[PDB]
Amino acid sequence: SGFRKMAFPSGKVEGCMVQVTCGTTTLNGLWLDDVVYCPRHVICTSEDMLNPNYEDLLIRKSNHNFLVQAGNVQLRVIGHSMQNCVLKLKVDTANPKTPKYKFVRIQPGQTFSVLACYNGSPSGVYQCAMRPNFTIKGSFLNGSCGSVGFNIDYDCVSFCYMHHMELPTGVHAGTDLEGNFYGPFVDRQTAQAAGTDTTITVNVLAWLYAAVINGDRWFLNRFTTTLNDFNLVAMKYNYEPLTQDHVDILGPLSAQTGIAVLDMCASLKELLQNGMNGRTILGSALLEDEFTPFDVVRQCSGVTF
Amino acid sequence: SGFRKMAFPSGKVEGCMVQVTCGTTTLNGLWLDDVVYCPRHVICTSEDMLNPNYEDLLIRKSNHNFLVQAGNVQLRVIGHSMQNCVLKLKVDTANPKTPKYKFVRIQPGQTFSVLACYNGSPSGVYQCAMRPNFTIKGSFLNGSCGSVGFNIDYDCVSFCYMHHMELPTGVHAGTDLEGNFYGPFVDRQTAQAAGTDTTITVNVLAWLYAAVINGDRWFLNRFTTTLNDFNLVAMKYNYEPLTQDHVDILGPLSAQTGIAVLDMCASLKELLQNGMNGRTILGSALLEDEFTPFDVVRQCSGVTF
Ligand SMILES: *C(=N)[C@@H]1C[C@H]2C[C@H](NC2=O)C(=O)NCC(C)(C)[C@H](NC(=O)OCc2ccccc2)C(=O)N2C[C@H]3[C@@H]([C@H]2C(=O)N1)C3(C)C
Ligand SMILES: *C(=N)[C@@H]1C[C@H]2C[C@H](NC2=O)C(=O)NCC(C)(C)[C@H](NC(=O)OCc2ccccc2)C(=O)N2C[C@H]3[C@@H]([C@H]2C(=O)N1)C3(C)C
Repeated sequence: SGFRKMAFPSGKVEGCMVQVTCGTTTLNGLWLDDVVYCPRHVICTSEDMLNPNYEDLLIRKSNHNFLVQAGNVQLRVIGHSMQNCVLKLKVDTANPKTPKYKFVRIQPGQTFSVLACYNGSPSGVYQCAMRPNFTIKGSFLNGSCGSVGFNIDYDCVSFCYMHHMELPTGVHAGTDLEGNFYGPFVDRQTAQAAGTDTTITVNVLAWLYAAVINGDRWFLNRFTTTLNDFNLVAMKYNYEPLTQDHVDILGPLSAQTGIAVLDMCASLKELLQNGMNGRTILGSALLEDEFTPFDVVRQCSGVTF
Repeated sequence: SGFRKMAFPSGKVEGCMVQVTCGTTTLNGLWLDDVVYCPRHVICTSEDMLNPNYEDLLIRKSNHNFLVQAGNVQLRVIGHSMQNCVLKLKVDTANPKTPKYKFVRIQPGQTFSVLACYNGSPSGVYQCAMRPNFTIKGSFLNGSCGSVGFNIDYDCVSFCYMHHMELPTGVHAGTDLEGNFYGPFVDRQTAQAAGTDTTITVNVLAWLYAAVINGDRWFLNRFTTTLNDFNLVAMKYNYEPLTQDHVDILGPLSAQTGIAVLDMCASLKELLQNGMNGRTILGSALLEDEFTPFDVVRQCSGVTF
């Protein structure tokens, strides 16, 4: 037993990380087959970043201006192109460590692992959620851009995130691997602000199911509710509305525990209205919303890759 | 910015994981050079585990009784021996993926990454502390034993933990890689209990320094204290006594922030006596003690491997 915020094993992604330098700017790239994907702001001077014209800036860049290094060894760049907010650098060598992979654009409320990198070298791994407001709560410094987020389904790596920037509240914005931002963010150093940080209601319920599976049971009550009744409470606390689709996704955890989703909603309602009275659930003194139903089942059943 | 519970990249360890079966029992092993290390209770029937005589049980086991599988391929066992609570299986092939490695017995209050495995296959990665009471708060199911804990110093993997068992409170006990338990635990299914779960005081202070570095500053106060004065408060709250050695280890974080360790102790004292008044620090509503000073510096400076 026990329940931890748990990342995917990072080895398959570590083998894809490279360093990309253009002029004096160095960040990370992802090497898959004969392509290196990296944030297009590698071509910018610090000054360019205030108001960049990326197409105009790219005119001045040739293949040889892109220095790509895989550990200690230089890759030869034989082509380049911009797709949305990412550059694709064609190199003369297919990455021999390329795993089975897909590009996916994840939905808000889904989780993924981040392999934080600097100079093409991995620093660490942690789990994040795509928040309803299309930000993530990461850990990123100067040089981290091009660090990616991913999921693994047995042998297949689904890349869903590439790191580009930080907003106030120290939250993080970036793109899918087609270079399209999550949310309304742009890759320019100008005032941008995150919207309301809504709580992922279905994830809080999944985590309450994890707590029950682990014998943390004190918050189970004698009450039930309805979707509409619960949602009137959700709304006051900036929780996402719960739908029948959410109830259906919680079906495995409801079946394993014998607790109806609406009974668990009645427990959640009491926790939102009364707080936790200085008690903990799975060692937390707040309600956790960065575990998906699938994360709880994966962790509680010991699914491997 | 941002501050996350962050594991080491797991790739170097993933390449060392194998499956070990003896009779009907399957667990994980660690393959380094031509040796596979695994928990000795692989040789036990469920019934044996109530009161095992490991030397007597091992008489009945030969090299061929140890089925070792590295992904899909069988390793040939050419020798076996018991060292404390681990078996060492000599195989006819040196692991071609062996990293630069050391075995270290960590001190209580130090952190490490766990690569949770089942059937020799990685499930996930998370960060743990060796708690003062010589347990860890992990996430382990049936089949997880032989999962290891480690640190990386640039290219060198320091293995410090091998998973053996679960105690009440759903906490975890195991050995160093010489097969010596942390704490007084034995590898027998008989009533054993964890001692008092003391808080790692130096780690809480390190995390308060991380919060300041991140602009979470509300808890800084107008007060200072002394070691002896602070420690009279520590003791009531089951905090480890703070020593000058702890103060010296916090020197980098004190110097970076300009906040004297004793001033931060005065802030900690107010938080212990008054609580957090429903406020958060780095998104937590409790004081976090599983980041070491070195973890905070590593994360806040972007150290790579
Ligand atoms: C990638 N290597 C880098 C990522 C990190 C820099 C650091 N945290 C990161 O995630 C950080 O301090 N980032 C904040 C700054 C100001 C540097 C901007 N953010 C930004 O401009 O957001 C809009 C804003 C502007 C002014 C005030 C408030 C909000 C930032 O992250 N970046 C500016 C520049 C690149 C990016 C960056 O440094 N990425 C791009 C957006 C092109
Ligand atoms: C390794 N494959 C396995 C690890 C896991 C089993 C699971 N969690 C684990 O970490 C679990 O439920 N473990 C608890 C049980 C009861 C199975 C024992 N713990 C134990 O005996 O602790 C002492 C105790 C006895 C009775 C009541 C209270 C405490 C346990 O973990 N194991 C029994 C047997 C191996 C180990 C195990 O299953 N490891 C060994 C200790 C030889």
